[PDB]
Amino acid sequence: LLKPRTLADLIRILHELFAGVNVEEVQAVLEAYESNPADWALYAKFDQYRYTRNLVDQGNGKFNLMILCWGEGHGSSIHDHTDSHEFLKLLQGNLKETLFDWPDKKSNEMIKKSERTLRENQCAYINDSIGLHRVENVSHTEPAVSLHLYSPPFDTCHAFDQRTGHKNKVTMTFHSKFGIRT
Ligand SMILES: [Fe+3]
Repeated sequence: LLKPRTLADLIRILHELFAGVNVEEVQAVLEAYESNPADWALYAKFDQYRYTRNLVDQGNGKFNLMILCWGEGHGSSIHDHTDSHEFLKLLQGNLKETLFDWPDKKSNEMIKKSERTLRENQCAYINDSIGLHRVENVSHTEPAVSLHLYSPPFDTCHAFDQRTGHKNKVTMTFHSKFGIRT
């Protein structure tokens, strides 16, 4: 388990780690990579209206690695992770992560577990056993850029209505893949 000097090195180290996964080790190497905008500028493609997903690597099928670009005030739904893992690392700016419990079957306001602000180079980890979350760039002045690793890869998740706990299936949309607009 070595310090990744560049994004390219990080990806190689991740391929080795996923050749079989140890969550703590993945989190450790992600934290250890020091964000360098020169490494990831190609993928940092923004949209005026919502956050974007920019695929970086497909993990020899073991994981999806993508960079998400968040305009001021852009946020996600409250969502799950489709029986998979999500690791997220801040590359620039700040994101607020709000944790929620899984809702009961009754319609009810959703129950907010905790919140934290993630800052540059910090990470977070979530899975369905931990709960649900919402990720948002609450800044009025600064975009955020984050690095997200999903394993196994998945295309869809559920968004939850905070007022009721009811969920709707949604399909991930890609803004770009391998630097190319899609
Ligand atoms: Fe998530």
